[PDB]
Amino acid sequence: AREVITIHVGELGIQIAPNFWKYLCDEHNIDYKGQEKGKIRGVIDNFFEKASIGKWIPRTILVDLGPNAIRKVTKKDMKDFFDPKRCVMGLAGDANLFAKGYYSYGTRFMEEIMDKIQKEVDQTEHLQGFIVVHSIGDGTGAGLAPLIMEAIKKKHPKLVMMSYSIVPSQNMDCSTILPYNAILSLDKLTSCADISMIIDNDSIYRIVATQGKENELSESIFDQVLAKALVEITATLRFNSPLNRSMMEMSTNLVPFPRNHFLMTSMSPLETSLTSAHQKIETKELMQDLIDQDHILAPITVEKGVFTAFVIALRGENPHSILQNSIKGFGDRVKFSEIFPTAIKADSTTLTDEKLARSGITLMNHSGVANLFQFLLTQFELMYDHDAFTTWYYQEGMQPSEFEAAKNNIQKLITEYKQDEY
Amino acid sequence: AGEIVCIQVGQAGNQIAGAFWQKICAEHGIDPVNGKAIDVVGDTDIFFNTIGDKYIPRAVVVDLEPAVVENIREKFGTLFDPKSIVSGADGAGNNFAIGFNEHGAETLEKVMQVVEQRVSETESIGGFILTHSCGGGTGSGFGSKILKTIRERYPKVPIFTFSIFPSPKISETVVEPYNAIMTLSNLIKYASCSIVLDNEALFSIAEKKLEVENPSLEDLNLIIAQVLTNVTASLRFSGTLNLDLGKLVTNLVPFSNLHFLMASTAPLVLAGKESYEKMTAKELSAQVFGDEYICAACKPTTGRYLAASVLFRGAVKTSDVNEAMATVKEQNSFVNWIPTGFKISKSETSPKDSALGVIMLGNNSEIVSVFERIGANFDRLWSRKAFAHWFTDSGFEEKDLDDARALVQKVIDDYRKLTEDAENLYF
Amino acid sequence: AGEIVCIQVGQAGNQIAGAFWQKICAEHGIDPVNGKAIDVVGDTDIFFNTIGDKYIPRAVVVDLEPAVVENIREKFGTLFDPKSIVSGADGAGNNFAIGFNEHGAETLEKVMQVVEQRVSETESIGGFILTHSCGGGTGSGFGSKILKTIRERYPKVPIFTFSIFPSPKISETVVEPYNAIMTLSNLIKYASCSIVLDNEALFSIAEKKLEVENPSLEDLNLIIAQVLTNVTASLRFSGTLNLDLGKLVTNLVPFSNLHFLMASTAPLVLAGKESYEKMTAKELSAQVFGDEYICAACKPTTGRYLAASVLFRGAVKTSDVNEAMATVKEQNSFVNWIPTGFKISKSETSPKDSALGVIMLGNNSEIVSVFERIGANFDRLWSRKAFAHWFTDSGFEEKDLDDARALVQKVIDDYRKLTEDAENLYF
Ligand SMILES: Nc1nc2c(ncn2[C@@H]2O[C@H](COP(=O)(O)OP(=O)(O)O)[C@@H](O)[C@H]2O)c(=O)[nH]1
Ligand SMILES: Nc1nc2c(ncn2[C@@H]2O[C@H](COP(=O)(O)OP(=O)(O)O)[C@@H](O)[C@H]2O)c(=O)[nH]1
Repeated sequence: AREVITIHVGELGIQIAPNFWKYLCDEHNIDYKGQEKGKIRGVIDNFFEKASIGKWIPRTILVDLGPNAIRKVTKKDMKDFFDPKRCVMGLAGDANLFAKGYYSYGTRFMEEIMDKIQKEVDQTEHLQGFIVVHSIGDGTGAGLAPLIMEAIKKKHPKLVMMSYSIVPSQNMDCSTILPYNAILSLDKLTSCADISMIIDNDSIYRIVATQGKENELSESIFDQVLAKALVEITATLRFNSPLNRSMMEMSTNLVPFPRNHFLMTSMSPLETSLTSAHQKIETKELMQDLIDQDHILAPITVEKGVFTAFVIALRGENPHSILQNSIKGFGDRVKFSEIFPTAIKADSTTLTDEKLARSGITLMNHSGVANLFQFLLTQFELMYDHDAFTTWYYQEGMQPSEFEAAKNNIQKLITEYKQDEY
Repeated sequence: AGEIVCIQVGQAGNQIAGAFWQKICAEHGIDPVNGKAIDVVGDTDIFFNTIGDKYIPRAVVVDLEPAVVENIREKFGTLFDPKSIVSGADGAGNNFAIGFNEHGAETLEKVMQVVEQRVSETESIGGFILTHSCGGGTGSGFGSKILKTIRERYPKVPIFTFSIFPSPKISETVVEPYNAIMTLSNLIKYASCSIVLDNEALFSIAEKKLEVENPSLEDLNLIIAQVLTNVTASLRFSGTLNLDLGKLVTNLVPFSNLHFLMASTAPLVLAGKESYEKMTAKELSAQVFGDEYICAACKPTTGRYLAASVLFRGAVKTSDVNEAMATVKEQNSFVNWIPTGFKISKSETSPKDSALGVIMLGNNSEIVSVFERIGANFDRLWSRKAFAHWFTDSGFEEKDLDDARALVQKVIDDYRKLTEDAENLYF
Repeated sequence: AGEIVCIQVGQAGNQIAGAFWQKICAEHGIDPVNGKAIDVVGDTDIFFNTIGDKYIPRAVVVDLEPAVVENIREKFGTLFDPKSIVSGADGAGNNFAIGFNEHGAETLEKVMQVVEQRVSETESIGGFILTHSCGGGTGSGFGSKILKTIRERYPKVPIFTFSIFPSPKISETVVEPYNAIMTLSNLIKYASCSIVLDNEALFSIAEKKLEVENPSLEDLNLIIAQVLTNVTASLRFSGTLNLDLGKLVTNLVPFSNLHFLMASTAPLVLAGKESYEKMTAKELSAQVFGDEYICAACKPTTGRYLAASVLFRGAVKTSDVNEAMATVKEQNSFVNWIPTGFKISKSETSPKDSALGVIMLGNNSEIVSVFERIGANFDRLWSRKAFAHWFTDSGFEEKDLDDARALVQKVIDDYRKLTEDAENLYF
């Protein structure tokens, strides 16, 4: 079993954990106590460790510079599921600064963190890779997640590392220093991860609100959508799928150059509870929905930008003759460079959710990511050039040239993604 | 971890903090006059030291007054631990110089020993909160020496001060502007954040938003206490995502000397089901950002914001927060360089007298008008040297009175220059 | 075969048991003030000795009080047989040492003769039930000597004790913690199971779950009696599958010294059709396991269970029991070694005032908080030796007061250690 180790870093990555792990528990027929619930299905071993007893243990580590995200997750939301010896807690938190997560505070926990990671690594014969789930907003997520990633890559250089980077909103999750942490941490993700998924919370809020225009939803829906997208990305790593069979294949399929690894996603039906009653989603509509504006979890229109890679992973019966006509029917909405064939790959895997006829998710390497980076970079520059809030970072060791370096690296990254636009 | 030590200095400081502690004890489920509880909720460890079944509020109670302990037993029962109460010998007669210079070395050493014990019963220090009044003789001068002393012993720890400034129209004593400037000079140098409150604003609120007829200071303190309990909700009720004092300093203070904040809350409800279930986040945001709930003599809708934060309590819908805040961004005025404007947070636990509630804090350039009025009153008295002998015969030089004024003017000039420059930072 | 002999000791013991007997007589169809019946239902032989058309409850009524028989005739008519009532001469003035040491050999011998006669009219002894109050002078000391004496004469027979412990907040007498610890020490050594009840919990229930305004002890005893009648339903109404006292001891007590159980019931209905037909097993399970119906000053949803049992009464669907219990297992916390958690039973016969009802019992580690409070109150009084002369001048040595305390602490330490170790027994 090619086993994956999942690490949740920061208050949001931890907030997500109970939704992510409950989906996996139900998907594979395991209860929330780790007990088997009937017949186990899928390659359970890839995400769960088998205990000396009948219990399955999520193969995961929770990291928080304060005590609170972990305390709520392991004591109130999903009791007895997470192993307490795999939880790392600090006391001070991060004061919302990148500087604490990466230079002044979070560094004292690296021996503890790498020790716990090795204990988890030592339990597996065939380790495929790591998934690091983190916010790029707050200092713990923005700071430690790259600190952890670098420590792992220097010890286990042959593994594939994937990050799930969550970009906070400009409204419900906003912060007055968001642009500093976002640029300072993109600068490190650029050299740290092999694959980096970008999920934009503002897209989630407007997409769910659109789907919910007819009803009252639930406040839990925003977290369920964010958690589900990770579960679906990973579906092919858990079931014997004819696609993204392994993390190494995701890397070879989607990332042509070491720096161009930032990926976008699209998902349909977003959540089962959003699409209820008569939901006979025919193979034809599902593929049109996946390139629709209201299914893309980014401020990206596929028609406005250029594709470098595009993989569509469906679940349930999806006849191949339909998938091919749907792709041909994309026309010029899905366009690549003249140095590439229109390398759009699609197929389907096993469905576990008894309420849905079919579903799917896509992974896109598209130039539109550059627009998010430029948006955040412009905000960074307005603040930086007039020293807003820089004293708080300088006080913890961020010599000013550190900010200048991040500024230049991101402008170069934006420039490179837009090369095919010109 | 984010444990809080409160310091209460002087009569106003003790009465305001008293109202706070008794409201905190209602939300957590503790007896306000005994400290005894069986079943409590929330993270009580942030503010209380629990021994057996008694929850002891972590506070240092300070006065210069000869019988401060008895004065507390009579109103607060046994809620406060007498070992934390520091009594004085004579008192400061509304004279900053007595609270600041001629207080007695022993008085200050005892206060510091009490503070050290309170910080010694913590796994970590989350911050200090100082409650006081700028026109007094102990809450001004002694409270100021305490900020100096605390910041020297514990640098890099967020100190929040809540203080009463002179009222805009009528004044209390003639000496009040001298006490107010020197207090402000020390707040400028030592606090991480300061919340500016005054009684004129609070009285208008008490008479128009509360149902109470002919309110006294006892009622007025429930508005201040409501600001204090709401600003600490996320700390007390945890949550996966939350706000500590260090989150507020990082997000609201763009420069080290522009930390003076305005505060506003709604709804204001006196104990009992006297409220109405408006249940609308949109209405509460519209109210908290209006001028009618501002707890200081200023008019924020006519100024410009450097930053602001909003904490929503109770079962507030995400969708309403986003729409409500969109309205706020469209109606108000912000400075371009800070491009995101706000810090937004939610805590699902309701205040005891309302299902929903909102607290807002922020940096509004309008605040200089408070400081400018104080400055001008001082300048006229200072030029004529009226009541001045009371400060120079108590250890100050004219130089100290002049330097304190100069520091205050520097802050005013920095807020105003930034605000005027801002009009063209958009072109 | 599973015949039950009840022993009632002291005033509280007699009033609580009295309420029980009168409710039992309503479900079986017997006149509560005469014992006379023509047509009865259920297995009346478990609790009553039937002679002619009179059903005589099998109970030993014990006091030290000079006129206990007359005091019973006035409230219970002729339901109890006077030959089973043991009167005293002086009384124990809330002093364990008088009930335990200085009671009179003759008083105890008569109680034992009455017990022997009651066990001599049985084909088999199913168990004994003792009803009493830990802070009294007879229900504590004399009731304790009776447990010692009964267990020595009839070892291997399940003794269940139902007892009132001090309330968590206010206390009755200053001597109460001495009486409570020595009573607890003897419960630890001699009972098979003990149900911990107290008045503070019961009053909150009486004021919030019952419709009665300003309830007295007379109303409070109907909550205790409801616990007692429901816990004996399977015994009284038979069934192919059922629960005797020996089934409860085997299933709920994993170690010989951890037999202290919590009890909870719902719905609570006063005689008359004042109830509502909720008819839902799911709702009753949600309620019985919440904190609001617990009859002791503890908060079980925050602790960990070693074992628990649930008895459903009336026309409860199997399907709802399974779903309802699945919810309970998901929401609560259990210790890993005991892997099955529960003992579940059903009795198809409805309680007289509701079609459905549920009783739950269990071992929740939270129970130590009751014992810890008692321990601490004792330690403070014991250290100062206040009211101590009353125990040592009545035959106890300081050694006995200290050993009783030590045994109580052993039980507390065993519950707490097990509970803390439990967190890692899952990895
Ligand atoms: N809001 C509020 N203001 C108060 C209260 N008590 C006093 N004040 C204000 O605080 C100012 C200074 O008070 P003072 O009694 O001289 O304090 P002290 O000398 O430092 O102990 C007064 O002039 C009032 O304007 C109170 O209970 N609440
Ligand atoms: N629930 C309940 N509690 C009672 C009742 N009567 C007394 N109590 C409690 O039992 C405690 C001890 O009672 P006491 O009269 O001294 O009994 P005795 O000396 O052993 O006969 C009192 O302090 C009360 O708290 C009753 O009818 N029901």
